[PDB]
Amino acid sequence: PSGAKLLQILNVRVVGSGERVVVLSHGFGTDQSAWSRVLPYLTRDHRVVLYDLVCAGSVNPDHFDFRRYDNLDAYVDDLLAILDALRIPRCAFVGHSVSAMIGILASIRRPDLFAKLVLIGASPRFLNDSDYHGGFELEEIQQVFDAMGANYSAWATGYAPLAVGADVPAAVQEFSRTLFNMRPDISLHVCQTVFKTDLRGVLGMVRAPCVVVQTTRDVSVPASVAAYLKAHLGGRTTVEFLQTEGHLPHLSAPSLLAQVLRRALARY
Ligand SMILES: *C(O)(O)[C@H](C)[C@@H](O)C=O
Repeated sequence: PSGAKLLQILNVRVVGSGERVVVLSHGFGTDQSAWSRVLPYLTRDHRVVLYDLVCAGSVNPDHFDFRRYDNLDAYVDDLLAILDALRIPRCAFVGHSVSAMIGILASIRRPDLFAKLVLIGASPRFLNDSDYHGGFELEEIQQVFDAMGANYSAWATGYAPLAVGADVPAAVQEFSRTLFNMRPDISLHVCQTVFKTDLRGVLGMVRAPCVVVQTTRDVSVPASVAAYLKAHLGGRTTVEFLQTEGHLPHLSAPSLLAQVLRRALARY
């Protein structure tokens, strides 16, 4: 619905400066504050655009239109509206988890706009299929969805340490803070939307060069998924391995992740 309104509603911030513009797009259970530790490594060299997904706890939940956001294309529309409102013609995009999915879709809709993709904790499909290992079974996610409805607080308390992976208490506390900030119904709806999404068929339509960041264990992304993305993404793709584990390296290992981001965003 907007330039100015949307910029306010989604907490859009532009920091740093440079000819190289970089958009940082957070994942489920967090907001843009997840990038706070890596941000100082980018703002000397880059103009950084940060924003909150509509489902973030830091956005007023009465903006969340359940009908509209029952597919990821609606989230892509927001991203493209923001970039158009800021008059940005070209950028690199760093997306975590659901935002990696959003980045892939957005790079296909507007190949002129996305010069490079950096995908963290990324998967094209979480559910297993005939000759495809996503990491999840239908009955498993059914139980997760039930837990989310029956006792959101208990679910979130259990999930936070598993998502962080490594024993980094401060990161668990931080992810828990934002996860508890999400409205329980919106959280469930986002999860349901993600688990219905299957990007496999469109990966070859991506034209941008892509860096897939792989940690040594991610509860939501089997190791074989990074290799799948490398084999099927349509642009020049590399897989960069972090020497630690987790689904949220920007929270748990920000200095290590920053090394990869600086190298990936050097030229595009
Ligand atoms: C991500 O966390 O956004 C991802 C889609 C997966 O974690 C589940 O939603």
